[PDB]
Amino acid sequence: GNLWVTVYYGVPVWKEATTTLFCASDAKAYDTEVHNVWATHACVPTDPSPQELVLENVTENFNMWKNEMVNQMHEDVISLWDQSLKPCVKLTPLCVTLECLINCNTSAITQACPKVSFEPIPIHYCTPAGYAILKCNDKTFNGTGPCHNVSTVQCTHGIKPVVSTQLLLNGSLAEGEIIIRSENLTNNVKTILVHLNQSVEIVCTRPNNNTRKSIRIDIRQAHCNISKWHETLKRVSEKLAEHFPNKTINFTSSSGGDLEITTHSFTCRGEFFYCNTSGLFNSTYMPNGTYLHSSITIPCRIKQIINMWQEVGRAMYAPPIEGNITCKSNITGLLLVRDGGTESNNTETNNGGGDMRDNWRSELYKYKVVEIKPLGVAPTACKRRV
Amino acid sequence: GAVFLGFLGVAGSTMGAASMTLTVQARQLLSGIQHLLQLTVWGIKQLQTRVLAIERYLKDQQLLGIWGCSGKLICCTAVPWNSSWSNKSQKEIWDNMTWMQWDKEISNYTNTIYKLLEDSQNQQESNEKDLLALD
Amino acid sequence: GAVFLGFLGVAGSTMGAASMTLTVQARQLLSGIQHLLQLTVWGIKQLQTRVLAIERYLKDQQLLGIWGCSGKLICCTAVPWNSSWSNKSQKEIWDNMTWMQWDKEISNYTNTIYKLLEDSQNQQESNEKDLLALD
Amino acid sequence: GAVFLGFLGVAGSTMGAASMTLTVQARQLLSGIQHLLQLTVWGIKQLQTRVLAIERYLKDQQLLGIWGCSGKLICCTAVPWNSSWSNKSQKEIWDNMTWMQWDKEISNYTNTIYKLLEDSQNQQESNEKDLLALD
Ligand SMILES: *[C@@H]1O[C@H](CO)[C@@H](O)[C@H](O)[C@H]1NC(C)=O
Ligand SMILES: *[C@@H]1O[C@H](CO)[C@@H](O)[C@H](O)[C@H]1NC(C)=O
Ligand SMILES: *[C@@H]1O[C@H](CO)[C@@H](O)[C@H](O)[C@H]1NC(C)=O
Ligand SMILES: *[C@@H]1O[C@H](CO)[C@@H](O)[C@H](O)[C@H]1NC(C)=O
Ligand SMILES: *[C@@H]1O[C@H](CO)[C@@H](O)[C@H](O)[C@H]1NC(C)=O
Ligand SMILES: *[C@@H]1O[C@H](CO)[C@@H](O)[C@H](O)[C@H]1NC(C)=O
Ligand SMILES: *[C@@H]1O[C@H](CO)[C@@H](O)[C@H](O)[C@H]1NC(C)=O
Ligand SMILES: *[C@@H]1O[C@H](CO)[C@@H](O)[C@H](O)[C@H]1NC(C)=O
Ligand SMILES: *[C@@H]1O[C@H](CO)[C@@H](O)[C@H](O)[C@H]1NC(C)=O
Ligand SMILES: *[C@@H]1O[C@H](CO)[C@@H](O)[C@H](O)[C@H]1NC(C)=O
Ligand SMILES: *[C@@H]1O[C@H](CO)[C@@H](O)[C@H](O)[C@H]1NC(C)=O
Ligand SMILES: *[C@@H]1O[C@H](CO)[C@@H](O)[C@H](O)[C@H]1NC(C)=O
Ligand SMILES: *[C@@H]1O[C@H](CO)[C@@H](O)[C@H](O)[C@H]1NC(C)=O
Ligand SMILES: *[C@@H]1O[C@H](CO)[C@@H](O)[C@H](O)[C@H]1NC(C)=O
Ligand SMILES: *[C@@H]1O[C@H](CO)[C@@H](O)[C@H](O)[C@H]1NC(C)=O
Ligand SMILES: *[C@@H]1O[C@H](CO)[C@@H](O)[C@H](O)[C@H]1NC(C)=O
Repeated sequence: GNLWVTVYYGVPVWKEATTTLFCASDAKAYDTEVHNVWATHACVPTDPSPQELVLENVTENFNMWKNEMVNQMHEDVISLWDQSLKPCVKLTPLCVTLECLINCNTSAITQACPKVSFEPIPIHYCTPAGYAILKCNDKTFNGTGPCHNVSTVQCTHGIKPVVSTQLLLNGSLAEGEIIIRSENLTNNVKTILVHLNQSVEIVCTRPNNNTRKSIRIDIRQAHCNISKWHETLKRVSEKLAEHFPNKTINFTSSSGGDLEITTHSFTCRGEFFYCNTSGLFNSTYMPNGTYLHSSITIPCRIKQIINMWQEVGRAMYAPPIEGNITCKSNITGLLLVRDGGTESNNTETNNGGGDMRDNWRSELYKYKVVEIKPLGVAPTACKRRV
Repeated sequence: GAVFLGFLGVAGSTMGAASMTLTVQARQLLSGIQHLLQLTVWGIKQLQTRVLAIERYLKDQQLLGIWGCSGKLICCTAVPWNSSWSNKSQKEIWDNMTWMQWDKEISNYTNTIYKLLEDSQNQQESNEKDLLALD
Repeated sequence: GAVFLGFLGVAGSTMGAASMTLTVQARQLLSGIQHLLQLTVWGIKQLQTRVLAIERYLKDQQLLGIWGCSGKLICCTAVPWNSSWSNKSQKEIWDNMTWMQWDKEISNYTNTIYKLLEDSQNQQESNEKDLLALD
Repeated sequence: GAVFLGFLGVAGSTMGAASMTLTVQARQLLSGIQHLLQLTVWGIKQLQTRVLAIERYLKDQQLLGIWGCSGKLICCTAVPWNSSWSNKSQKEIWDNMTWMQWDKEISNYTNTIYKLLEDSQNQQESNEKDLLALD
């Protein structure tokens, strides 16, 4: 016959929004470790009732680059880092519009800079009311793909606060296997990301061993006796080939520049360990790798005058501690883009990452924040008296 | 539904599932038959949420008012549907498009329906007076 | 009623007493016409109670929803009584068995009534569609 | 309206203004699309207000119950007006006597209206039974 409308309440329909979310973060509120200091001051001890009420046959495109929840975590972290980390003398730049003399005059900013500590907190993200944080048990997606056997949460899972480049420390791991994240193969900047389904050992020790500080008118010299690993890189290459089929697989070019994009740059003693492109960056893949063959060696050392991943401009940290440091880790994956172009003939090379908005997005492809739209419309044969 | 609210179904469960978990949420909550010196602030932040829950809860649970079914959990409106809007029948409807991927199909009529609904509410007011114009 | 809630009567007062103190609670709240450094924590604990009051308040004051009279304070259902349940008439009913000792007399139909009540709600939904199947 | 509540108009704006800002409060909140060691106590005192807001909110937003439109924001009663009460028509009414100076004109019928309103509610209950005395 004819068709008429109904509308009703509460019928889980969670269209998009990406608003503020609150943390769930069990600090100690006692340890001087600034991680927990922030995790309690501006963050809150944990939520004990998360209910992953698993989805049925959803089809939702957990597009991992339209999730401003990730930007929100980003800005939360940038908020964390600065009362966390104390730059002695920050030389940040500025100009005020004057068409070409835009007054880019170096703004020096002095402060006080002692040490505290560094130890991540798996924080979690918590939708506001009427909002639901869709998760994803599938992780593949090609980058953009749903998940059958996941659903909502109340607060999220642990997403820690350490930052590093192409390779993390003390951080997440990968759930099922190694998958990748990108799109079109015409020009290919489109940074690719892998989550590596095993762990790896990275450990740097330096008790004193170098009492003599300078060389001329070494303590900053750090030797990272690590491991050996390689087979995870074989899984690396086999994946790469599964997406780069007919070509071999190199890296072949770490051009350089600002140290933080190329070198393994990771946070320990508040500072980082900066070496060249000599290590583990080399092998080619036609059906074999190209390297060789406990804590043996790899030479990544510390600097002091760093750049910020946060806002452009330098920073000037403190002289280090006498020695006896160590940091372990559990690599979740890696950060890579083809060193591509059009000069190339049938060898293929991947090459590097320094944008956090993905550095903490190999952990949030699942999380899609939504409101509720619990008012719903549908057809019936419902109409009133005349 | 991940929170004090959204409590009439589970995600991924398609429509019919949530629609019926309505009544069982009812029937399941019907009978009822370390603490740190700065746990203060967590309790505090814990507070808002619940209030805001009720607040929003009402805030449009209220303004189901002009929609003629405030307070409750289940409307049935009185409007003629536009097959141009979804053109689907309860069978696939309730069993498919696990709502989150349901309403995006109609992400635009979001306010046209509020339009027609408050419109028919005023329609009822008009007929009430027409009917009362004699006795 | 000893608390922010239970506010529609006094204990020992039999039914009719509480039932009528309903309206006078209404009419009585209608017009409206030392502090220690750790009093903090008492205020704190004082807080919950009031929230939880509203929370439960709604929580089924809400789920009077499926019972067709949420929000309000007084239902009248639409079900046929089972003399097997109490077999009493308003006279002794309201004047005796000061409720606390009233409902124990029917401590078992506690959910049979919710049964029949939500059942008649769905009955109404069914008749609404029967009636709308033509116009 | 200076607070979480009184949210259906602005002072000095006469009646029609506030009456219509009702629906736009609805439509505006529909889509949604230093900290000192003793900031504790301010948050604390900040708390009450919001609760009490909901509390009073309901507390008679509730007892619009016996008034037959609890929960909602807009009644229409069913009583015969006494021109002895205001003797004004919507034109000047809504456009003048910016309410604060409106109701003082009727500062006395404040409870006579509640009288007649709950009275007509009981009138409805009486007619419901009259009508049901046969079927
Ligand atoms: C290129 O790749 C395909 C598989 O995609 C393979 O069958 C083919 O043999 C390759 N080309 C050559 C020259 O082997
Ligand atoms: C809905 O259908 C009616 C007639 O069936 C028509 O008058 C109206 O314009 C339609 N509305 C939309 C939005 O399609
Ligand atoms: C729309 O509904 C009509 C109803 O007769 C049906 O014939 C048609 O196939 C439907 N089309 C789509 C695209 O749903
Ligand atoms: C829901 O969709 C699936 C696949 O599209 C189909 O097999 C199933 O029959 C649909 N449900 C209904 C009730 O038609
Ligand atoms: C969705 O598919 C699953 C597959 O097991 C099935 O159990 C379920 O019934 C389907 N959804 C609905 C609403 O039936
Ligand atoms: C339906 O909603 C979508 C949501 O983006 C919108 O793009 C589209 O224009 C709407 N339909 C029409 C006919 O405009
Ligand atoms: C309780 O007993 C007293 C006797 O002093 C009587 O006045 C009162 O009416 C009784 N309560 C009820 C509810 O009848
Ligand atoms: C309740 O009463 C109805 C009719 O009066 C009867 O059919 C039903 O069996 C009764 N149930 C009980 C439990 O007495
Ligand atoms: C039960 O109800 C009947 C109704 O006729 C009445 O006669 C009888 O006294 C009642 N018995 C009991 C035990 O309440
Ligand atoms: C209440 O019970 C007492 C004795 O238990 C009796 O005297 C009284 O009449 C009863 N109430 C009514 C209204 O009959
Ligand atoms: C009524 O409730 C009591 C509760 O103890 C129970 O023992 C009794 O069996 C119930 N009535 C019937 C007829 O079972
Ligand atoms: C109050 O007077 C102003 C003139 O300053 C006028 O704009 C406004 O309309 C008046 N208020 C109302 C509610 O009309
Ligand atoms: C109110 O009006 C009714 C009839 O319109 C009349 O019977 C009654 O006396 C009036 N009362 C007052 C106070 O004006
Ligand atoms: C009172 O109402 C009558 C009704 O016709 C009207 O003529 C008269 O002007 C009104 N007087 C006042 C003071 O409102
Ligand atoms: C309100 O009063 C003013 C002055 O008395 C007048 O100009 C205005 O027209 C009145 N409002 C209406 C709707 O007549
Ligand atoms: C109307 O209210 C005023 C308020 O001051 C009061 O003085 C007056 O007596 C009331 N009207 C009548 C007729 O009593």
